Amino acid sequence: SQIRQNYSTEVEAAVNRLVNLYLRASYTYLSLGFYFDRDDVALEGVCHFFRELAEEKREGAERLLKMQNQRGGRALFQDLQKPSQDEWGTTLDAMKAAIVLEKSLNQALLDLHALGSAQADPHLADFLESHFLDEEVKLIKKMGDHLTNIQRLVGSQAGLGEYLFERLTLKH
Amino acid sequence: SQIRQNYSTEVEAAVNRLVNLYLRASYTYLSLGFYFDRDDVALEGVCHFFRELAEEKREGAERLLKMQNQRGGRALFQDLQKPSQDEWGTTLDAMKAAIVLEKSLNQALLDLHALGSAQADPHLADFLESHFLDEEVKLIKKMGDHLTNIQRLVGSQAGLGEYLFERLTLKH
Amino acid sequence: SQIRQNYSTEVEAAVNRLVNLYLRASYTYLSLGFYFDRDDVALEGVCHFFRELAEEKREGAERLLKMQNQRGGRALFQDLQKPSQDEWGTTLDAMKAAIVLEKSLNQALLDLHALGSAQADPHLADFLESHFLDEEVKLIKKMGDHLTNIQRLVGSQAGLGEYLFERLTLKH
Amino acid sequence: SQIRQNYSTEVEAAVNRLVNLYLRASYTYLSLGFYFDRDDVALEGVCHFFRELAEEKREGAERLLKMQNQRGGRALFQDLQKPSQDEWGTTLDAMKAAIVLEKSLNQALLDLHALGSAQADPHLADFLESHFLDEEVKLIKKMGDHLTNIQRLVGSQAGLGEYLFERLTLKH
Amino acid sequence: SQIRQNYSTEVEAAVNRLVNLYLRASYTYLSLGFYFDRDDVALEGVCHFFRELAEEKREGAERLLKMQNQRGGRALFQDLQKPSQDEWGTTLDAMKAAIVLEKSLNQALLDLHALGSAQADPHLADFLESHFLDEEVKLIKKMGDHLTNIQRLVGSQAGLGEYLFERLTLKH
Repeated sequence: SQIRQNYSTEVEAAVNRLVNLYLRASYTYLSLGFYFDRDDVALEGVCHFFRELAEEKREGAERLLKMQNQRGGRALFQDLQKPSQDEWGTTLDAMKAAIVLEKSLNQALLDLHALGSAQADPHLADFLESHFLDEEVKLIKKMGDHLTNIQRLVGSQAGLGEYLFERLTLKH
Repeated sequence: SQIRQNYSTEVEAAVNRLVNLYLRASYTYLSLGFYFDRDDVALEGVCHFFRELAEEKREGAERLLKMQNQRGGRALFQDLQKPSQDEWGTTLDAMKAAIVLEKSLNQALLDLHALGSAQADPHLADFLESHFLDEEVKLIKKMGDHLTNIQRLVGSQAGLGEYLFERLTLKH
Repeated sequence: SQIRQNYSTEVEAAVNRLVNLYLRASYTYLSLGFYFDRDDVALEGVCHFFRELAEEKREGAERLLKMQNQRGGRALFQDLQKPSQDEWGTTLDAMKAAIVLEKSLNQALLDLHALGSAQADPHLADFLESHFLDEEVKLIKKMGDHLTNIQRLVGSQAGLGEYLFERLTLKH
Repeated sequence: SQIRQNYSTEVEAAVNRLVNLYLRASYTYLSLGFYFDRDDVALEGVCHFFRELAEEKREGAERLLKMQNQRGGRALFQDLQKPSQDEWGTTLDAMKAAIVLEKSLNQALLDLHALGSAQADPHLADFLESHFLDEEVKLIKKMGDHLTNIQRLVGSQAGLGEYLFERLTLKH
Repeated sequence: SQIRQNYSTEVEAAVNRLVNLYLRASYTYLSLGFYFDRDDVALEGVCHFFRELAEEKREGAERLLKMQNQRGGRALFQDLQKPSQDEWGTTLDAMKAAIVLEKSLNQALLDLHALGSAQADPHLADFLESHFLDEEVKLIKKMGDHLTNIQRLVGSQAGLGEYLFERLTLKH
């Protein structure tokens, strides 16, 4: 590289780690999506919701990789760990798992922002602020809204509630 | 005929039998459709679902008959047995009956494909692969998805669930 | 599942393995693409070529997963091994690696087709024939064409040849 | 002024200095552009590349001046030093000089951002982040990409390589 | 026939021979075209150039056959000899072979024109003048132009020259 300027080895490494976290999140959402497409689960609104998230997380990883090259850092890829479950339970279980996943991604963004700030790397800080921090806050708010609605629908007729949420809230 | 080539008498007969099975399936779906149009049943999404299937099965029979002539075989028609029931119960009962019917049609397709393969009749094999095997897999997946949704909706309020499935899943 | 018919546990497992191979290929192409976007490599036609392939391989994996559910099999995900190299050398080195990768995917498709045939699973066989086998042959032919052109351009002025191939053959 | 708020004399002075640096960069690019339009140089893609940069740097200076007035600071202009060379050598020499120039502008932006941060001037920090820091990173990446391509094309036929880069990479 | 007038048996036979020569030329160009589509040759501009010529020569044969019937002569077909080579070497070798082939076709046209003139058959003479003689002169000029350009590009970097001619002269 003959372009690198004000780009620490610490940030470079943390960016590579964050790419891995985003790709693993994308993989987790791929698994979630296809689980809800099983004939014995069959909630297509939920399938679509998670498949869209798999695409978003992949796009996030690609934006990070583009930035890594723009700064003169070098992409290094690691194994992608398989998702934490093979079967994901109810829509409620799945949405709970998704919120946990997003909170972990958000903390990783916040940690990287703090590192950039400590390293006086304003381009890195701006990059996260412009493309990641608000997208993450918006997504987590949506998931929280969903969780509340799913929970309200349980009552004593859980199957009915799960059907209605998929039909009337999720896009299909 | 002065066109027949590589077309066994065994395949010719099995094609005629398959036409009968498709026409009988069409007849079964005609009966299912009109049952759901009864004033004391009155589930128009279900009526439309089965009437559409009656049309599909008739079209399948006609494609087979066209192919029979293309190969130089001779169509032979047999009686069409009346459907197995006069009344079809709940949407759940009906969808269960439909899946049983489709699995039987699918096995007949698979048996004919195996016969064609044994007879080194690649045109027959390709014909089934191109126009029948995937259409059948897709349909059975849809029925399985429906069954799962219907079953989830039973709970302790079966009437409510039956109404909601017809309103919110089926086309009307 | 209440839809599974004529779908062996052997094929189900091999489909899961093939999904892993396609996702690993997609990952390899992601790494190839970003390597050619490095400021000290800077061959955008090559970047685009491999990024497009990453998308194609992901789409292939998703088609397999869709089919797995259509048949009533169950998706199981494994770790995605990181790509075999961190740096990919010249366009020639990269295209050689890509051909090796594609030949391995092609052999996996051929092995699965043979398994399906042995198991008298014509839907599986047709599925591969319709969506994978010719796409793979076409891609490998394109790569072979590229390799020949890259090799012709080496001469005694390798840098010049690498630039010209990227400018005049690859899309940019 | 009756509008000035949270705008230090230090930042005000540094903004004036940065305007001077941007105008001097614009002047340098004006000289570069016209050098490549000489009949004995005659590389119009290179002329256009540098003339466009002269416009960009002038626009940057004007944005800074607008901001200075928005904050209630007072523009102060100094002499514009003539560019460091009268003749700019090869496209390679020129692109090397341009990268050196851009790195100096980038460091000046980073220094000003640090000053704004130290002075708790978030409007100034945001201003640089929004209109300058990423534009600079993008430009330097482009120049690095160009340098790599120019360098690859030297080989033993430097004239040929210089022609081809101007024809096939630069806009004309 | 009840239409034949002023149409000698000599011309009729020579027309049949010329049809054979045109069809053999078409066959030769078919072989040339597919040779350049080999993965180890891979010059698609050259493939397209010769495939287009195969079409032109077939069209020429068909025009001759139409004329034969218009005059009341009788088409007689002979074997089409396979092309003179199975592999065609470089673009230069191929273009040299093509020029040799075209000169032979041109001499056959000239010989037939002379025969028509000797037989006081102005319709035949006009037919060749209107549809063949200038088309042939134009084609040979194009081939000569190509040969000169190919030859100029050999230098000490033959592979590079062959690539550049295919990219920058031939349609692709």
